[PDB]
Amino acid sequence: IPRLSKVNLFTLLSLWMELFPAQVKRTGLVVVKNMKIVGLHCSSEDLHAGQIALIKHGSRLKNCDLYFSRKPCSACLKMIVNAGVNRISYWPADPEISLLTSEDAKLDAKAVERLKSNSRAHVCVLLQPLVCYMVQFVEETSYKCDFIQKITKTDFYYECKQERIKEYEMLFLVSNEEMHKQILMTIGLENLCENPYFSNLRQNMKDLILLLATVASSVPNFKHFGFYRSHNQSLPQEIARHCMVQARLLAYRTEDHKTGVGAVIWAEGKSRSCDGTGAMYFVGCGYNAFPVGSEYADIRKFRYIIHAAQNALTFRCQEIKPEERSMIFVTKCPCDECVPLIKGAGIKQIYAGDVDVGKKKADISYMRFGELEGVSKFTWQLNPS
Amino acid sequence: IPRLSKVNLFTLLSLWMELFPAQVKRTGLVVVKNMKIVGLHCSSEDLHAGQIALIKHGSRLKNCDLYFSRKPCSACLKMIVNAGVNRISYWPADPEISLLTSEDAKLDAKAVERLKSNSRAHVCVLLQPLVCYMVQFVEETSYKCDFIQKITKTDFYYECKQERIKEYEMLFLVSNEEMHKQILMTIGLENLCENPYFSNLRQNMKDLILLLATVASSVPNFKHFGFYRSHNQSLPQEIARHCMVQARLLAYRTEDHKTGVGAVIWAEGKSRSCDGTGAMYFVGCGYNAFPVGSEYADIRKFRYIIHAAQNALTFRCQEIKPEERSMIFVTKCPCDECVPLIKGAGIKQIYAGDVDVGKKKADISYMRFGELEGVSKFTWQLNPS
Amino acid sequence: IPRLSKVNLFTLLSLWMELFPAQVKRTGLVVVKNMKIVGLHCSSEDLHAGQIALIKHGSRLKNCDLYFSRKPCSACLKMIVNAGVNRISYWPADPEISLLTSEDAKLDAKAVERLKSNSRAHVCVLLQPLVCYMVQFVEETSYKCDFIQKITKTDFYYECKQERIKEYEMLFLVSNEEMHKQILMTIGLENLCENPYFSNLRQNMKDLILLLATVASSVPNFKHFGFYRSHNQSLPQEIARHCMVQARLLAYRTEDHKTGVGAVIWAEGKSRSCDGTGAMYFVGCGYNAFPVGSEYADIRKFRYIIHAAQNALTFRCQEIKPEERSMIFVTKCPCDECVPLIKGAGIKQIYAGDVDVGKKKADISYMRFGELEGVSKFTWQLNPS
Ligand SMILES: [Zn+2]
Ligand SMILES: [Zn+2]
Ligand SMILES: [Zn+2]
Ligand SMILES: [Zn+2]
Ligand SMILES: [Zn+2]
Ligand SMILES: [Zn+2]
Repeated sequence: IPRLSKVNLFTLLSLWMELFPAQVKRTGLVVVKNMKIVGLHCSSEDLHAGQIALIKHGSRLKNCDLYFSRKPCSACLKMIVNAGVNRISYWPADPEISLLTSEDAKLDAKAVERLKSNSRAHVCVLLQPLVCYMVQFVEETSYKCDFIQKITKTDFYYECKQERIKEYEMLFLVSNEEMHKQILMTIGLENLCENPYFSNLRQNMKDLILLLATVASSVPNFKHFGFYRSHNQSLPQEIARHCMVQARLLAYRTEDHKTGVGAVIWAEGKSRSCDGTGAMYFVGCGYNAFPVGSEYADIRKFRYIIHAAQNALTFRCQEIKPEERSMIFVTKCPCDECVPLIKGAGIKQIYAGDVDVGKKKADISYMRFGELEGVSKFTWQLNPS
Repeated sequence: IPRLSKVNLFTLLSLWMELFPAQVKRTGLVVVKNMKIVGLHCSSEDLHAGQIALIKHGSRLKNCDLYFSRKPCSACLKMIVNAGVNRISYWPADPEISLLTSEDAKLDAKAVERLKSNSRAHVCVLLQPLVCYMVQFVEETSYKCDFIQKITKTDFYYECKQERIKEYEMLFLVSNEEMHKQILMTIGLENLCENPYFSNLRQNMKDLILLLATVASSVPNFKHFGFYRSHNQSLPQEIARHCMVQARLLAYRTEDHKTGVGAVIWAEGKSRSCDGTGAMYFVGCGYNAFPVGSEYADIRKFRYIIHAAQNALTFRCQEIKPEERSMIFVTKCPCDECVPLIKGAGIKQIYAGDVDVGKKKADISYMRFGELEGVSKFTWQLNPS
Repeated sequence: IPRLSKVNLFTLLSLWMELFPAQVKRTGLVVVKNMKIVGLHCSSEDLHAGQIALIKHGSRLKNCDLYFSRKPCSACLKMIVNAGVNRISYWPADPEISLLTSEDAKLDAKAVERLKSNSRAHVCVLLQPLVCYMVQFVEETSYKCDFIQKITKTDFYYECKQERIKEYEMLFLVSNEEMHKQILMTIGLENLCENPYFSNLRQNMKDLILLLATVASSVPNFKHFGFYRSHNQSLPQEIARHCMVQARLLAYRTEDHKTGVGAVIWAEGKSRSCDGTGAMYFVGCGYNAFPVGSEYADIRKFRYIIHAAQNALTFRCQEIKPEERSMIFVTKCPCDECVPLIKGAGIKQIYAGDVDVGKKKADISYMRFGELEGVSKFTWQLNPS
């Protein structure tokens, strides 16, 4: 199956992070250490994503890859190059200080360019063209996902996808080519305004937004559908849908199996936070893959697949606090091998699609999820109220 | 004096961890990083030791040495090689999925062997023969230890040692040579099924169990003897004895001084835990040794000895939580130089053998232990009740 | 402007840490890792600074630079070379075990020298001479600092400076040359007892104490002046003055800008601690500088300055606990881009000199500090009571 590019996932997550429910525009930020996600941040009303990551990580930002949905300002860029980040990837549409409003906006962008010149860190654009079948593969698997088939069992998806397309190009894309060229002049991307580089960048950006709208619509705000019980209190539906699209994006990094499963872990601290996500903070993410260092990565072969929940718990940037409410979002029903790990790790809530619940396959089982105690299970369904 | 090897200590601690008081058999696990113990785990009713270590450490298992009392199954092995462990050492008697019950047990064992082929991590048997005088040295020093002499001052030890030999041979050894050969073939140890390698492995296994039964009997469940006050509530006697044997095993890594002292630090979390040890979790361990990076390691020379308690507090894998109940188990009375460190570190309880309490020797003193306030002191003695 | 060197700052901070308000003399200790301060410790009634740092850091002392205000004893030195420190710097005066009282004191010093010979770590005197204009620059800028100018608005400073010179010379310097030679004879500094090395060491020692007495007097205990509101409860005035002199010393590491700003972050844990500072523990420190790894460090150029508060929050050795009271001490009023960072980081209290509060300069503003909510602001002023 086609696999989402590893830097394209980080670019897509930063765009999705900007859409996290809550002159200067909101920015999503993905912090990546050792090519593993260690931070998912969004701008707040008071602080920018780059300044939030400095508070959250500080000197731990050393040798980290930062993926911005908007080019960071001079104040943000100086603080992260001071922290020691190596790569700063940004989505080249409109920076933090909007250029579509200003003399100050151009001045700040000009100061960013000369800060980049006099610095070791690399401020660049790391979005890649997708595989020829990648968009169609995501579009087909978004029909077949748990959350869309659940609604079907009880045409709508295509309508929902089209509205997300119009909304997301309105936010992440500059429709007017002349405005985009002026932005690329201002943010030091002069090499990308000459064809075919201008058209290639614009088509690559539109392809990534089309894929993002496809994935976001696969967990849609359709009717009263949401995550309900089937602490014990559920997350807000807008937040729960957002974290499931995160896990769904992670599910497209799977290439070792025919079906991609994605998992993301989020926790809610019992205190005020500076992040735009609020008390919500990222814990860990993972997808279905083979063990790192194994020959499979380079009886059925599925037995050695590391599941999405296992990878999320393995490469976690934060510890699970017993006092805090922690959530794991799995694109499928957690299996008989993953449920004990989730309960053992202390995760309070499970948000998953229970299409395969109670099923016993040849090499995987989903029997322990139905009879799970001590962990709140929220599944995609109509509101019981 | 004869010194226990590091791998032999780690192998013995994994066997001892399986005996931690609480088709698939229980497994003890020792996690070692940079030749320092960072985790002492045992299998629980719900999770295996390998799965527990993934929850406890996760990506921190990278380049960690894992010592299993039983060969881990395919689910455990794939997760730890995915985590990044380099060397997996197991006791070659009976794996997690018991082969003495099965087609599934053999099938899982065969799947483990081709993970070892298709992976970077090393699944080996780091078991070594003991020194010629090591067993006799341990047996002699077990007479002279504080806990045996405390009972003597108030023939029994040899009887206690003999029962542990029968019990531990029945648990960690395959007495029948034919079943042991079948296990070794099934777990990919065909090179150890031919003499003299078969006899050498079995004799070395029996030597390690005989030493383990000697050490375990030195802190015996004899009469009403235990650790009593002489938070503030004591540990369960079975747990306290187990942690003292851990420290006693660490005491045999000492070679810089004629007398070996061992210390281990354990704490109780105020929440549910997935480990087979329950809320108990390992904090740090150490023994009497010279400073690392000194000519002594490679004015009396004892004043340069780093004591067991100091080494335990130095190379601690966990921080001491003020809200938690933390315990240190010292094979002897803590000295006037270690008691301030234990109190300063915030350790709530001290379990020790106070044979030398109130004594002023040349390079060591034991006056501050008797007059210590703010720390609970539990010593080996008869129950005052 | 003249700039204080790193080793001289660490040496001066260790001497200042000895003066932290609360046979064997009190010792201040600075723990430095990767040229960043990760620990500010002082001796307590029960424990020494070297033993406290072992409790505070343990194995994290590996490859750490330890700066002592007095030469550590044999017990302290063995534990820190065992922990793995790569360099021990001490103030070449009366050591931890005072030699001005003793056969035991001389015996311990001989044991320290023998341990140093048979060990990898370097026990040295990293004291350096100051720049020719360094003392006069500090003396001039101490007139112009916020705290001295605040009192002037509401001759006194020179009198206060002279008493600190007499007090600090009596504490950190050996006035008699004969006793100082005997100390240097005993502590293995035989090469510093011959002129001009003896006179160079003594003159450099007196120069550092004169600079320290100049910085300390710039935040003096003059009349009722202190830090008052203008949790919510203020620190003790002696503690607050001490931490601001720490930040003021950090302000003299600034050379990128004509005016030096320093910031230090301290937190108070809600539990007993072994340190001589009590529940107070060091969090982070910083000064005004250009980003690390930038051409500026090796559109106005001040826009790229990393402020003292931003550097303190970036290179912090501890996290800001929401339940704890955390304090930041800034030598000047925090600017409009540092106040959001301080509030975002969760720092409860700000101690600063609000000379520039409410001022709007070309490239810096101080408008958000006056209208700050949720953070306690304590400024240098007379007691309102
Ligand atoms: Zn910004
Ligand atoms: Zn699974
Ligand atoms: Zn297993
Ligand atoms: Zn001791
Ligand atoms: Zn000392
Ligand atoms: Zn500032």
